[PDB]
Amino acid sequence: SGSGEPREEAGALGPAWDESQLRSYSFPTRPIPRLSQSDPRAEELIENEEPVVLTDTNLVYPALKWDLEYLQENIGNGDFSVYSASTHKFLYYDEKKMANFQNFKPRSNREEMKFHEFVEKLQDIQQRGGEERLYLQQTLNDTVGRKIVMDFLGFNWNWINKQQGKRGWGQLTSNLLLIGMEGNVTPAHYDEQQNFFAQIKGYKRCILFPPDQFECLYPYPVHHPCDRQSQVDFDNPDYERFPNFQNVVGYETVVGPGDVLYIPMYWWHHIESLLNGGITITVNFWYKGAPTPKRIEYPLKAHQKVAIMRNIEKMLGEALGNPQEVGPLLNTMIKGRYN
Amino acid sequence: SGSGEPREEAGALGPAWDESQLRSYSFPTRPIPRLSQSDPRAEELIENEEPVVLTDTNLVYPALKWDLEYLQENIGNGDFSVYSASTHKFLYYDEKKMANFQNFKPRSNREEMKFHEFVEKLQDIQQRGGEERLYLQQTLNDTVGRKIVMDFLGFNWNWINKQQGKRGWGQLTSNLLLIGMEGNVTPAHYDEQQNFFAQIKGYKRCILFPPDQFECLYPYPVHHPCDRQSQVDFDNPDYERFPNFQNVVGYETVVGPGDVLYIPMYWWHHIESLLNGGITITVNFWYKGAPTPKRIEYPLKAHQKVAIMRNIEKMLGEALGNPQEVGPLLNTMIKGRYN
Ligand SMILES: CN(C)NC(=O)CCC(=O)O
Ligand SMILES: CN(C)NC(=O)CCC(=O)O
Ligand SMILES: [Zn+2]
Ligand SMILES: [Zn+2]
Repeated sequence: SGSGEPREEAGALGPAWDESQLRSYSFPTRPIPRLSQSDPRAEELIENEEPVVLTDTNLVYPALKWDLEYLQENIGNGDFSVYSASTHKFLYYDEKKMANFQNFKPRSNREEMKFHEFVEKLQDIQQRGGEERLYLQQTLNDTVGRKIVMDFLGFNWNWINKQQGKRGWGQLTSNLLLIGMEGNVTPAHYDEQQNFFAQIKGYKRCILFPPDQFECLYPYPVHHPCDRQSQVDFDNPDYERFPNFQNVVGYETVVGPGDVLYIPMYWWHHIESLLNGGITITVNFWYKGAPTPKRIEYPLKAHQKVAIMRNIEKMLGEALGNPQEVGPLLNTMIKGRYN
Repeated sequence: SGSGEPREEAGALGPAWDESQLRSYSFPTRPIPRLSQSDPRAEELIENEEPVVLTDTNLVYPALKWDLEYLQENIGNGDFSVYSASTHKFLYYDEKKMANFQNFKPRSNREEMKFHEFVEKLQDIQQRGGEERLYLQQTLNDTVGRKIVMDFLGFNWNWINKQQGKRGWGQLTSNLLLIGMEGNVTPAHYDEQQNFFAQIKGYKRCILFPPDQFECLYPYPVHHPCDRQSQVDFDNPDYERFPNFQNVVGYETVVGPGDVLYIPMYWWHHIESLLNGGITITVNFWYKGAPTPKRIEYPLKAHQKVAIMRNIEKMLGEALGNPQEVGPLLNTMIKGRYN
């Protein structure tokens, strides 16, 4: 199923989106349940760290009116982080980690600019028929226009705050504002925080994979710049290197204006902006997860095992004095002994 | 080379031992240097944690006179740990670790007895032509006959103590008394302590492999009862499972009455009692190695890397709550990511 049968906009405006807009992949997916926030099922899902789309939080209600003209006019003047890509797949690398891998070259460069500048480039490419794609990802801080700040004050903080309280998560780390061109893709990867993905303008197709599918997704070495990202190219999966990618099953859904997707921590997610569907705008909120209990309980959850693996890689890297030696030692350790 | 050309006993008593007495193996070996304790080269070797045979310490001079009759008469009455084997290869397992692996069966059982009892069994088998082989391994404590205690007091403690002092090792953990039948084999493995192997009666062929040959020797999982032992059968090496066993190079030597073999910590050693060479007697002394420095220094030594691997296996086993899950997690961790 996945996104399944497209929702119909009220007033007979027709199907919000349709199939030809989604990209094609090798794996099967099932739908993430779209529920009402009042629905006890949703709170259960969140409590159990399973994804769910909430259709009625009103979380970013004030922002549903945002668009580029509005944002330009009222977002004020400040530098916005903007990324560029040669193709539809945006490549993110952690700059602090580049020292560890010399044979790494940036394929998706960051550029700091002013909203009007980013808007100019966007409009320009549209007219100039450029190959290029752009993505604006900027954390929001109190430097924004008065109107935007008022809009922010209008968010349903009461609801997001209650969620944080009930589940015992840590304080709200931050929120990021995301504006991207249609067809843009943020390749599968996972975060270690609990995320609330609130859609504002346009539709984004969100594909999630649970933590227990770690074997099928082949993340980069922890010391690699692309740590937490899948090495597998969903457009041309290499089965010889990533054999278990053939056993992967995603959870799929398409979020639109007013929807909030709870992405549990450690859950893989692949996100794409619908083809020919125009510009997209999202505001993502995230919380550090609740801290681990004193005496752990078995069976362990899959994400704890993932945490365990991450930790061994980090320590091994620190102990040897080089991250490059991690793989060789681990192989020496496994070969003919555990495999 | 290895043992090379057999030493000649004084008074033209002829060759102490000869080739037909050594077992046949697939790998090449070179000789461990036999030096005088006065030789500065020996102290250098020991300082550098490289094996060496000292021909003149007089370490167990008083014991050179030991034999079974003498030991029976004077060793007093106490229980001695004695192991039995179906074949020439003695199998040692760590009993505390058996809970972790159910599909493990003892193939070399321990039996507590009295010296005269062990001597009886030995003599009996000799007459009865038994298939069986026996090995007496007992730590020595002040329960021994007065004569034996006097003999002990006669050891060149001054020399062994000076060795311990100069090198910064910890206190002498203990010493073990080893009496075995000719042809007996203690399969390759390593200890984490610094050992001084002092030969008393008979000849033992000692084959050592440095720590850096860990990949070629394939030790059992740390949680396995046979932890620290090579999984490879030197009599029938399985190259499909242990491919790098074909790259293994040992250091060889045959120790006789009066010789002391320094076996550095973490160094693999394979020890056999010469065929048809009669009974063997050895006293092994060991020290915990010097403690690790505050700020480590790179490059790391091979034994530190081995220590690192051991530690990761232990921790992983404790973290998961089962030692059986170690291998699966490590594979998940390596596959398509580091290999
Ligand atoms: C932080 N994470 C949940 N958020 C994302 O990955 C957003 C990616 C995007 O929407 O393109
Ligand atoms: C403790 N280790 C050095 N000693 C041994 O392995 C003795 C084995 C034996 O000589 O059979
Ligand atoms: Zn993410
Ligand atoms: Zn040993």
